Amino acid sequence: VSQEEVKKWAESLENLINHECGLAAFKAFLKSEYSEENIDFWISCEEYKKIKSPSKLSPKAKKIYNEFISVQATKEVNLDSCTREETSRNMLEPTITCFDEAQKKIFNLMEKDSYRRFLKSRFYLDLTN
Repeated sequence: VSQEEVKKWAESLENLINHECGLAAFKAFLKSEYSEENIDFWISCEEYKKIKSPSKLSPKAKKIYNEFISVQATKEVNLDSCTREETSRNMLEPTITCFDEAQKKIFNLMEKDSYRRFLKSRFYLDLTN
């Protein structure tokens, strides 16, 4: 990783997740905190963010909601107690902003802890000696 990209990681979460090595390092970092379900959820959210037809969001929303947001889901995603209800409420009116609120929490979740850890992580320090 060039010194130019690591500095960007300190300027915005998107740079860290938008870099080929940041993704690999970020995905590996999630494994350290076992938060890899978040990137899988992010990938599902991206597909959700690309579908602009509210008639197609319902089908996948229930599958994603039932899989990642079901309280009995084996790999529940770490989110606040109110965000999960919001996705369930989107069932009545599925919109493109239904998973945006959850995606925002994933960004804030890793940005609040992963970023601070990334700057102090051994991989980052190795890249930033």
